[PDB]
Formats: sequence, C-alpha cells, structure tokens
Amino acid sequence: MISLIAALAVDRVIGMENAMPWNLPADLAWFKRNTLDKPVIMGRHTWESIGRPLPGRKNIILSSQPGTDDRVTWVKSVDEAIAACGDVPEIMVIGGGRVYEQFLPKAQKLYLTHIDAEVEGDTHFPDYEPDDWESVFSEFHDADAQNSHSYCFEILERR
Ligand SMILES: CN(Cc1cnc2nc(N)nc(N)c2n1)c1ccc(C(=O)N[C@@H](CCC(=O)O)C(=O)O)cc1
Repeated sequence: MISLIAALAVDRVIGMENAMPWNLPADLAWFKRNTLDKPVIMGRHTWESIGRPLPGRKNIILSSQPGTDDRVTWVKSVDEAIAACGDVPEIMVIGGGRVYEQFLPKAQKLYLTHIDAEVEGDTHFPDYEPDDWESVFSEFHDADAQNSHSYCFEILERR
C-alpha cells in the first residue's frame, strides 16, 4: 500500500517559491520516523529542494527528463514509480503538489501534519473528503522554543 505524507498550512498550502516561514524540527522528526526504511517517491522539484538523497530509504524521483544523479532512481511515470518500489509493505509519497494529485486516488493512508499558519503559497495538497477517511491517530502540539507554530499530527485510513 501507498501512503502520502505531507505538512499543510491553512488552506492546504504545502509550498511556494521561497522557503516556508516556519521552523518545525518536530515535523521533520516525524517525517523521518515514518519514512525510514521505506521507498519514498517524490517529484523533481521536491528532490531539488531536499538537496541530497534521503538516507536509509530508497529514493525514486519522478521526471520527464533524464536523471542527473545516479545515487537515486529516476522514473518517467506513475506506474514506473510504483514498479520501482518492488514488493514492499508500504510506499511513501513525499510530495510535491503534482505528485500528491496523481497518487491520492491510489493511497490507503494519509500522514498529515496540520500547521497553524497562514502562508501565501502556490501549491496545495489536494482536496480530500473527511468522510472518506477514518482518523486513526491524532496528536496536538503547541509551539515551543524549537517549533515556531502549533501543529497537529494525524493519521487517516481510507474507508
Ligand atoms: C523540503 N523537504 C520535503 C519535506 C519537508 N517536510 C515534510 N514534512 C512532512 N510531514 N511531510 C513531507 N512530505 C515533508 N517534505 C525535506 C527537507 C529536508 C528533509 C530532511 O533532512 N529530512 C531528514 C531529517 C533531517 C532532520 O531530522 O532535520 C530525514 O532523514 O528524513 C526532508 C524533507
């Protein structure tokens, strides 16, 4: 099964041209904990912004163009991305917007970080219907000396 993992601000904003104006080490620890040892599928832009292969995981980058880093796996389509994952318990799709859009319809689980932040952005997580998902886990956190905003981690299973 396929899972999508994303950090969302108000209005489902997930990205913009510049760096997001927040500091959330807690979300990154959560992202790492949930993706370690699993294949992670990302779009070329996310790859670019991550900047290096993520350690301890099989990195698969979607691009219409030839790959420029032999350390990772480049694919030209959804289906190839999937086949490149092999026979594994769970595949993690890490972004970005165009990628989430194509994978949502095939995902069985959502790992979301809701951030209490109003940011202007040009990329959004796709619209999803709460009633199609069962919130199986949730945990609210206030901002602290390390985290600039309050956030909440939620795990949804498709009904
Ligand atoms: C920009 N980007 C994509 C990114 C960032 N936060 C997200 N947060 C969530 N919840 N979900 C995503 N898909 C997500 N994606 C990044 C940037 C850096 C690292 C990164 O260094 N992660 C290390 C963790 C490093 C650290 O813990 O500081 C890892 O090992 O996963 C990951 C994703």
